[PDB]
Amino acid sequence: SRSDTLFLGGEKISGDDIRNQNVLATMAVANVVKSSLGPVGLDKMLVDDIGDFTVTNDGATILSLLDVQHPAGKILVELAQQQDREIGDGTTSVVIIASELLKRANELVKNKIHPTTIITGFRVALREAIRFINEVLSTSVDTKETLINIAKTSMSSKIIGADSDFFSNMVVDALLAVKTQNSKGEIKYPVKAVNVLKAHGKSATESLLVPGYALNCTVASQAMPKRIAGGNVKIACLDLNLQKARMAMGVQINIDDPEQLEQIRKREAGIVLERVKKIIDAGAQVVLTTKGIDDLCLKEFVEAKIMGVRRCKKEDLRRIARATGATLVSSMSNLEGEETFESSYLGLCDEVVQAKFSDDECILIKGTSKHSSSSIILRGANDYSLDEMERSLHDSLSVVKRTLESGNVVPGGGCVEAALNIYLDNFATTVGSREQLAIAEFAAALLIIPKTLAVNAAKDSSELVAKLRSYHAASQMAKKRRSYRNYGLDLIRGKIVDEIHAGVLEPTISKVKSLKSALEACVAILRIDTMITVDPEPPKEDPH
Amino acid sequence: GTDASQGKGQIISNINACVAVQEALKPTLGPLGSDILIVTSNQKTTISNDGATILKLLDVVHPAAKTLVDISRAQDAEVGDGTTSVTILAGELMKEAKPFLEEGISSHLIMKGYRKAVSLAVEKINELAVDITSELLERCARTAMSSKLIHNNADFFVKMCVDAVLSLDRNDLDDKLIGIKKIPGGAMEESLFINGVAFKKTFSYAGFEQQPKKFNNPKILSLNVELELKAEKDNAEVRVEHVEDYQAIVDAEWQLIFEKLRQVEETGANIVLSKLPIGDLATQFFADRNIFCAGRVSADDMNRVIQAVGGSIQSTTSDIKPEHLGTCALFEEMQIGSERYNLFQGCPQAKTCTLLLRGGAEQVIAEVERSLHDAIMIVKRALQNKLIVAGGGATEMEVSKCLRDYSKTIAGKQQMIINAFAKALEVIPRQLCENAGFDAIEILNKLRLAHSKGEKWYGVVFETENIGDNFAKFVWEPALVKINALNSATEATNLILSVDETITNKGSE
Amino acid sequence: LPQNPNAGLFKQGYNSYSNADGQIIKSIAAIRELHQMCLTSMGPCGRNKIIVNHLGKIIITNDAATMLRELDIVHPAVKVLVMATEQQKIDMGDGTNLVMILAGELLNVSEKLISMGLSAVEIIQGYNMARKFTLKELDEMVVGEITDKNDKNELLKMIKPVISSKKYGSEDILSELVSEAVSHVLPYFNVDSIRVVKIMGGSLSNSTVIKGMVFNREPEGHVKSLSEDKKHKVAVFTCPLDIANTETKGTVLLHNAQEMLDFSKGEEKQIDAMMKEIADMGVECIVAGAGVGELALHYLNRYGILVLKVPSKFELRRLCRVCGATPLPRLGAPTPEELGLVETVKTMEIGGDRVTVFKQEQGEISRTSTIILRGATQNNLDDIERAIDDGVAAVKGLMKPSGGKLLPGAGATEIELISRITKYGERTPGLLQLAIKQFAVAFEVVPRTLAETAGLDVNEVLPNLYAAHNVTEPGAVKTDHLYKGVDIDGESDEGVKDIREENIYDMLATKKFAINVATEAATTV
Ligand SMILES: Nc1ncnc2c1ncn2[C@@H]1O[C@@H](COP(=O)(O)OP(=O)(O)O)[C@@H](O)[C@H]1O
Ligand SMILES: Nc1ncnc2c1ncn2[C@@H]1O[C@@H](COP(=O)(O)OP(=O)(O)O)[C@H](O)[C@H]1O
Ligand SMILES: Nc1ncnc2c1ncn2[C@@H]1O[C@H](COP(=O)(O)OP(=O)(O)O)[C@H](O)[C@H]1O
Ligand code: BEF
Ligand code: BEF
Ligand code: BEF
Repeated sequence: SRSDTLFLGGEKISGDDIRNQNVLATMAVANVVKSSLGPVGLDKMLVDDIGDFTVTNDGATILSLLDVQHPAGKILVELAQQQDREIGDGTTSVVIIASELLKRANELVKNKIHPTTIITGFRVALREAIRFINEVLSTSVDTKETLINIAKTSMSSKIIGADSDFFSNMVVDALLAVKTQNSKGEIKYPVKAVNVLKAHGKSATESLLVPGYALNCTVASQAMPKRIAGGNVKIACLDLNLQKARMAMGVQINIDDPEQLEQIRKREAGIVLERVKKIIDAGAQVVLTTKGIDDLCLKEFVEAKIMGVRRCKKEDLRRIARATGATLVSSMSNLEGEETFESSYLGLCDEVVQAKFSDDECILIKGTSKHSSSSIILRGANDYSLDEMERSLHDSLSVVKRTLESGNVVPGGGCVEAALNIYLDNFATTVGSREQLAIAEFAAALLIIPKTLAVNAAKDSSELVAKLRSYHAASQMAKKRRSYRNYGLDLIRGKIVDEIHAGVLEPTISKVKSLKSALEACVAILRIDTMITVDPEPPKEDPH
Repeated sequence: GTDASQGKGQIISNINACVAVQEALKPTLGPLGSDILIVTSNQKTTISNDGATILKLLDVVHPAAKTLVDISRAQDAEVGDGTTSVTILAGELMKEAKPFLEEGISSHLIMKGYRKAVSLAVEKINELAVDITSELLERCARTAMSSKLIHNNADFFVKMCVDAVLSLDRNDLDDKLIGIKKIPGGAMEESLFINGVAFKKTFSYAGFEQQPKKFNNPKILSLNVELELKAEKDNAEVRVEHVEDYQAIVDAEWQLIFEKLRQVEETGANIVLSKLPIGDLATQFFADRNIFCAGRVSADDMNRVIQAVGGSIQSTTSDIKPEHLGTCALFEEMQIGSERYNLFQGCPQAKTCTLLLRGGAEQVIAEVERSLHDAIMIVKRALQNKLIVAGGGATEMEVSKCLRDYSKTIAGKQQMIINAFAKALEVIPRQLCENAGFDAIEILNKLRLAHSKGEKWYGVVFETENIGDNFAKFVWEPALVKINALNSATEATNLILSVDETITNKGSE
Repeated sequence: LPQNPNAGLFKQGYNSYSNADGQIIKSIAAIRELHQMCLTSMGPCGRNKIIVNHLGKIIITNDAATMLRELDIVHPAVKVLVMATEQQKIDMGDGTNLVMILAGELLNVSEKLISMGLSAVEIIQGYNMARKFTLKELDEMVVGEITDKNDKNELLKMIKPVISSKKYGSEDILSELVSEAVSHVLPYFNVDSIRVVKIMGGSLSNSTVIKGMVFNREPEGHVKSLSEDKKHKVAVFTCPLDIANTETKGTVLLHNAQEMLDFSKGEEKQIDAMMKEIADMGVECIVAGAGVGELALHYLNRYGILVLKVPSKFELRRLCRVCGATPLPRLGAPTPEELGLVETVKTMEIGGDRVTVFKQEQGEISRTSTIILRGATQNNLDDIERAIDDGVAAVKGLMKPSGGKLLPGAGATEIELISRITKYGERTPGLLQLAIKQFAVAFEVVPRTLAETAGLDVNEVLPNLYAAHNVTEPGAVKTDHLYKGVDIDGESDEGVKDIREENIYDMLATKKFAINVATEAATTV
């Protein structure tokens, strides 16, 4: 035995046991969320071991709440949160593909295949797989009509699926209508998105979109107006923190002979108000700071009937000022010598009304100089849902962005993942020999998804998938069209149906970034045969 | 780390956990719903029928059960009357919708099947609509008063509430400007309703008792300042290099104190309310101006007096203006016996409305305001939305016989869903009868016949014998309530119906 | 600081009270727990669940009355519906699932009625008045020609469905052995005589049925036993073969040499004397049932006589009823009117085990027979004897007139009943209408339960059956091995009538007890 090194707490598994422990560890994190995907799929609830719950159908967020014990599992969790960065949706699915790739890969080396051969069998099947995407996604460049379809397909297999068509547009419209920027000669929609809130209580369907931002804040002093509308309003996003003023540190104050301690006491406050007025004198319809206004400096912004908001969200006053044409001012001084302020700093909106939403109230900002402001204020039964409703939002808004930032889209619904299944094996198997058996499993591993889309329905679905096969295989082989292929799964009603004929549609990007990373993960684990795991640092527990 | 229950084997534990919470609210319904004495921690001990407080001070372990107890307050804020009912509906809504889960194809066919429900039902809930004059609101405000221990004096409160609502006085009335003192003792009919602000503020002017007990035509100044020797905000230190610059500094202290009130009396003030206490020196220099001064007033309070009086709160007296002083009729600090209290009322067109109550122990009083709020609020619900619904569970039975009609008129395998939603709404009046039975069941079919060809209204009385007719009876629940109560009841179940697995640990990683 | 609610009325140690309505909601679910576990068990195309004894033994069955037999429950309410199935398996072989299935469902559907507004007393009378109508209606819903019992013709037709229910797929071959072992009992008949003996080795399809019981034992007398004969006449008796031992106090005393020198001989004398006496009678085989003496065993081996070791007191009987002889205490004094002829008493070995047999009869033909079940799994071979005992109980009912009345099983009847029971409540004034329309839909179990087993979309199977009231027999059912809904008449599939009646009664009886109780005062430890 051994001696080897080093125990205790430091151990290592070898060859078979690892290649297995790795696969088990992957099917683990995988098989949990293998129910989620597909319209037929459901949501789950995770317990904060302190009672607190959290209902969610998202695969990414769901795996995070799992805790990811072990290297192989956490590796998938890491691959998950990658997908949101690429896309935003499909996290639930990407994990599956990967897991299935290992599952099968190992089931090959368990057949004494050897990993090197396999790791290439994917390396190739992957490239050719994208080469087939070149035939599928391209036809999906031309087909606002098909944008509401993509935003809708991002609703199914989700809570907001029941109100899909309704929120399908609330999603599209804010980004399409009011959310466009431009940096260094590039046009793109907010990959950081547009403020979205949640309204406790109220109706499901009645989630109010807004023709402006929805800064979540309350009026500084009650004495201020609760609304200032009409047209051409004076907005001011001032991060000056115009509250008070204390001596500059390191600049101590020792007085004498006076009898002048008072001659500057007020002078400390004066310089504050002097700057406050200098700004109020340029517009001051509404003032929005980040640091906050002071009681002794609110009375001044109050008497003038100027709405003032104490300490706002810095990430907001930016997006707000960018739409109203204003300029989020940092320091008062502008060149030297300057106080200063210029009416050229203020913004341009229509209404600044502080609305109400069930025991709560937030200030809205409707209309802007540049018409780019959108804020969707959800509203449902409990926080437990109103939050998850947002998850379907953050995960659907994305699917659109990625789409509108890449002309190419793809017929989802198990369609693509079905064509590849037939296409590579029937047509990839030119090399043959052993490498063939590898490519094969790489294609077979793809069916994993279409399968679960069906198994999600209690009813025997072994056949519904069998049909999706013969159909898709029909595009070429075997033994001027009209092309009889391109169909897909209609989970809602059993039997195949053309997906393009339906609202269903997933961005090509998503079908790539996920197909690609699912491989690297798989590979990286294939190369594994020994996991040395050394114990951490124990407590001193010194007998002396 | 831990296990997890999934599938139907768990889907159930979600439902029966839902029904579980509602089971503890059946007694509470308007008619003879008996008060529940709930002992809580720390040493809190409440008693009433107000759902969003009988459940609030009642903790629950399960997830589903924790979603229900949430809809309670999820509803109370929105309208603020459908406390007891929303839970009772949300729950029963799943019980009669469960056997359609397994026997039904999926949990998602039921989802879509519920939309066509809430949509249609909200419609039927709009058919039975009434118009509010905006005196006559006293007719509806009676109903909120009726369940709780306000019935004994149903009249006295309805007025005390629509009056408080009346004062403010904005398109939207914020009950944040409607303080509610609750003095112990006297008689429940002794619960006046001042048109100003009541303060536990004892004999103002802590220097001496010289300041006027009350003043006719007071010209108030409400300040957030400190009114005491200000200290250098910028960390300053003194250096007495001189020999008698010590006495001169000591003077500079009492000086600024005088210069302080000096420019505050210039507004011809005869009474000042400072959020912060005042130094004895500045307590005297102004005292010779026969002006009253009360300090330690709460931040929120000095906002009620901000609308009552009319003067605007201002900081740094130097820049004081004539538009800062106010006009209120009097300030009399009558003793509540053993404990003082400064009252301040009057002023035309004033929003603030502090309605002091009376009766029994501090706890008795509590449950009074507790239900009083249910009143005050129930009138705003009807005021912001001027239209009402046929109460008495009639509205409920209506959407039940209406949906039920839609049942057969549906060609699909998801028919068994709309049906469920219907059957569950009949249960809304069910307890109304079961709380005054025996027996609830016989009266059920009675309303079904009446609704069919007995016109929309006509529900169950809470007297109660049984069947009646609400428009005649005089129990009309503001549509706004019933609207959202049903909506809150259906959607939460839908989210919960969407669940098929429960994990028992968190990273949060 | 406080607080704490005192205790309203005290008692001893700890006791558990249960408000009746709350208990009904609560205990109706406990019941419901074992329901979803018994649903998947009933019917052929179903499933079997393993159970590990409190002693560690492993058990697998399809039978629901056994699932509970091996199950240690706690719920006093569930205890009832368990006592039901168990209190039936003994009286009537099959039908143990229709017990739980109905019972559970009856409770399940009664809930709706209890919640609507009804009362337990109202609910009871409701269901009850249905049990009297459902029992009678069925007494005529038969239409299944009460076939007369002869040979294997009618037997195999009935004994199959009783078997194809759990051990599906071996229906044919299985029941074959059953009916086989049956027709070896010349027709009042005793069910108990057909014993079963399973021995490991080969596949189940290699099992056989011999006219006579099998002994997993070797012939005594060592290498002096024949272990192979031809048409030998046997003689079985209990009393110990050895010397006549003193039942009471008794020893052996000797005074003089002549005594000792002869006492040793005296034994030898009596020994041979007793033996040869019984041997001359033509006795070709002595089946010892109690005690064997080596002292006198010296004799029996030499002439050429077999000797079957002493079985169990209860096994001697079923044996004797094969040979034709009769047991007789005390040694010697054999009576030819008490002797019996046995065809063959050879020593064959299956699975490599020394075994003696009574297989085949020229011959007198045994009155009791045993089935030899070869298999590969201790567990399966056990849940095969069960599917057999079920059959042996089905032939026990057909043997007692006039229970030999067939009936459209396979859900057929359990579906027609749906409507037939509806009409009764459809035309009976009062509040009891509801309590009846419920008892009706309660029978939705058997229908759906069959469909859900095969993956059949239950939402189609039910509607189809409703359309198919055909009344041809029916004439209407569901076979998991086809498309849409199958036809009972065709498959020759019909469940014996009386079994269904017993099931439909014991359930409506048990379900009523559970409904009847209002408060449950359970103790502790
Ligand atoms: N074609 C069929 N032949 C025999 N039985 C069938 C057939 N189709 C369905 N079955 C079901 O198999 C039997 C019931 O299963 P079983 O486990 O034996 O319940 P139980 O033993 O309590 O009667 C039938 O009475 C019937 O409901
Ligand atoms: N209506 C549909 N029918 C069949 N497959 C669909 C349908 N809609 C989407 N899919 C495919 O299966 C989905 C699985 O759900 P997924 O997006 O992974 O989780 P979520 O939608 O909750 O973010 C894919 O997004 C998609 O390619
Ligand atoms: N006497 C009554 N009979 C029937 N319904 C009533 C009666 N009184 C009030 N209601 C309506 O039923 C509602 C639901 O109950 P809720 O006010 O939420 O809690 P609670 O009824 O216990 O005060 C309201 O009380 C009311 O609009
Ligand atoms: F796939 Be989704 F984003 F959960
Ligand atoms: F609970 Be009720 F509304 F007073
Ligand atoms: F279920 Be039966 F009794 F085999």
